[PDB]
Amino acid sequence: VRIQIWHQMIYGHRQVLAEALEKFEKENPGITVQATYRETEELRSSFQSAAMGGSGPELVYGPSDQVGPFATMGIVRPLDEVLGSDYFQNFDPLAAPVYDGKHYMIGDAVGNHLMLLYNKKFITTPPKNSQELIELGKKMTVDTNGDGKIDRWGLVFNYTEPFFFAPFIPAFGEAFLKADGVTPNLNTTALKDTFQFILKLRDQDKIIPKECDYETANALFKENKAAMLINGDWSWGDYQQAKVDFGIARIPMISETGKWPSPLVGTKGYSLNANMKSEAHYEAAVKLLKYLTSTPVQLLFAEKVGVLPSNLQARESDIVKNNPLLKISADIMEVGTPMPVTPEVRAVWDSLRIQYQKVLAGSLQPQAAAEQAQITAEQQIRD
Ligand SMILES: OC[C@H]1O[C@H](O[C@H]2[C@H](O)[C@@H](O)[C@@H](O[C@H]3[C@H](O)[C@@H](O)[C@@H](O)O[C@@H]3CO)O[C@@H]2CO)[C@H](O)[C@@H](O)[C@@H]1O
Ligand SMILES: [Pt+2]
Ligand SMILES: [Pt+2]
Ligand SMILES: [Pt+2]
Ligand SMILES: [Pt+2]
Ligand SMILES: [Pt+2]
Repeated sequence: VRIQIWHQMIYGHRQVLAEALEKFEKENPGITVQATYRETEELRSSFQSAAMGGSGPELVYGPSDQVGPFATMGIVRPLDEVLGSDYFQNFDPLAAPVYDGKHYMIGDAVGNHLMLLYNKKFITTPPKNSQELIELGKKMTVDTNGDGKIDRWGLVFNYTEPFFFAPFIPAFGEAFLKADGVTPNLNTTALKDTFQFILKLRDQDKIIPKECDYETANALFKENKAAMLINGDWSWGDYQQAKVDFGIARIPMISETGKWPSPLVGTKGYSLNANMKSEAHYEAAVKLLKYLTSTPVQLLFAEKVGVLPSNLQARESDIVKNNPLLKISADIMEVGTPMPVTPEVRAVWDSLRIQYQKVLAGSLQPQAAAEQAQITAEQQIRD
């Protein structure tokens, strides 16, 4: 039997997946696995389309907020009866977020959180607040030839993508989701102020590039052309392989409010397709799911890309205890908030991306964009 896993794992993590899958096939004659990478957004939409069309991979792996849409569309299986209740108590609850009273996902790590990264070639002591961040960022933005072309940037990040400006929203005021976990809270001063804060970094302080997608920020940091970066724990392994001597820190506190930007903390994990071609495909998928969440595989990731296992006993390993990032990483997660997973969050992300793209393109003022983010999110939820 040949089964499939579709995932959104970055280079360093999918290298580890390949090693784990090679061992799985060696230990399970009769089962082979086809893995397919899709970027996070395309993974969600392509899994939804394939599974609604009656097909799709046996296993799908991605961020925990895909639980809401996948579960409400009936395209993934509840895992409680598959794995048993005693299974889930062995993991950090952040790795198995509950939705509608059931477990639809089990993650192999905990984190998925954004932070400040800094290149120790340039910075030894990271900024602790936004005023320091801007002052240092200006000193670290340099045009060697005085030709208007910037050679090194003070700060880079994928600031068009809503995940990357989400931490600032609660530091400027209200969270972007109300307490009920389903009502958008986007027509707020906090979102307007977040929009304006990043516009100021780009256009007034001029410490971030005018165009900076994920790969551009990634390359600039690897190439010693960005002193500071905002990125997630999924990126640690690839900067280590690229021989960047980096430190990590909280995204700096907003000076005007005294509040730490709050990263979303959660997991990326496995779900089982409601569609299974046969009993043999299902049994093989369950075997693979148990293997890829087993402590030997979690510690392989912990060893090679430096992330925190979801299994609680696995955290007693020397691999975890001796990782110099994990203590500061815990201090970063301490001011985070849990990733919401209800389907309403999907409407929030999609509305935020549409509106901030228009702001950054210069056609919509920040206040109007926050107002229309709320209206559009509510309409998408109604639909
Ligand atoms: O911006 C809205 C978007 O936010 C969330 O997506 C983030 C993922 O949760 C997060 O893991 C990260 O994705 C990275 C992958 O984990 C990594 O393997 C590699 O592929 O780089 C990715 C970043 O480029 O960042 C994304 C945001 O880009 C949320 O889960 C989404 O549902 C939401 O649409
Ligand atoms: Pt939806
Ligand atoms: Pt659907
Ligand atoms: Pt401070
Ligand atoms: Pt927490
Ligand atoms: Pt929905």
